Amino acid sequence: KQQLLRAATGKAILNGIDSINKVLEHFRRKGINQHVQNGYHGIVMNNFECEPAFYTCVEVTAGNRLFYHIVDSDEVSTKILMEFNKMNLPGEVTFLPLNKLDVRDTAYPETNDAIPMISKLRYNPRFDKAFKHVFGKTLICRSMEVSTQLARAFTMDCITLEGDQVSHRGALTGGYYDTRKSRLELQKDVR
Amino acid sequence: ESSRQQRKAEIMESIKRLYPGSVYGRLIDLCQPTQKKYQIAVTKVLGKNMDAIIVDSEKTGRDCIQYIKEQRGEPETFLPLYYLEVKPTDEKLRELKGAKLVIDVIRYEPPHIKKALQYACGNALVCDNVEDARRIAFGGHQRHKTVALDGTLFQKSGVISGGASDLKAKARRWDEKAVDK
Repeated sequence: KQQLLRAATGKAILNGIDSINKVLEHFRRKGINQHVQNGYHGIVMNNFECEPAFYTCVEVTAGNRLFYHIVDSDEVSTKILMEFNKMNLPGEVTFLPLNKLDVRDTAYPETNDAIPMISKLRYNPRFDKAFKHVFGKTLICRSMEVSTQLARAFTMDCITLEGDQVSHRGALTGGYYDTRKSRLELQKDVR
Repeated sequence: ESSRQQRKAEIMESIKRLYPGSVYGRLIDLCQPTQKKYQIAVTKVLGKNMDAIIVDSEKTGRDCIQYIKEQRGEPETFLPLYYLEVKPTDEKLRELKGAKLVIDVIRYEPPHIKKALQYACGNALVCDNVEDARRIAFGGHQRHKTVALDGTLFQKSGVISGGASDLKAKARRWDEKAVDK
């Protein structure tokens, strides 16, 4: 079932997800902090869709940011975390707080050689600042050589469809990437 | 199993042989938190860059990725010291009460590793507690990137993160690298 998605995720990553649900359940047993649950909107990967031509570069771009937690506020964020650590729970958790996110527009150069990754994702406009934060800085580029030039000249990360990365500051990432089913594809099946 | 760890170690030794004086090691091999109490904060701020491979040039990084790809090795991030786009540390931030620059609490041995630490640390600040960290980060229209000792991180973007137990376990790597020498 949906446990196929869990098997692809990695227990270190699942730890934070389970622990966050431990905190929420605990708040529910004490009848406190209903605003925390009401302001918890789940992880990035559970709140967008894209065509399968983009699975590899989207998933490589996000990395563990697919498991960032979209929440209403810094209030929701810190209350969960304070309890998370009080209970000495395992995992790491990152929050995208809608009331505090501050995202910067940058100059996409209009070219067939590179297109914005953000406009290839389908998501609820209420989470725009969350998706702009994760994806608004990356272009999908036609080749490593184009990636090299555009990431050098502009303030955008470049990634090829095959997953090679050039950061706008010079960081280079690459290696062998499987033909296994993407985490994104497995999520597509449970949605 | 930890075959993943041994296999990245084989790749690393291979590329070191291929490009002799051009591959320096992982960032964790090349610097250390100066005092025990800052190890979790340094661990959190450095993040995945602890395992970035530091190299001289963009060509070395590209050749190394090509090697890894041919061998079907797992992806790695390469930081070419002489090509990274970095700005000097904002020393005025040392005047903020309740905060230290994260880069000020890291020592590093080849002086040129400074450039990788400027890339990885920037103007991040470390604070004693979560309340201090939140006040200094979010208190101004000009935000700061701050991290408390338990690893709770406040970013300029408004992102908040943590997980004290996982970060404690990760920070145990520093004393192991020191032993290794």
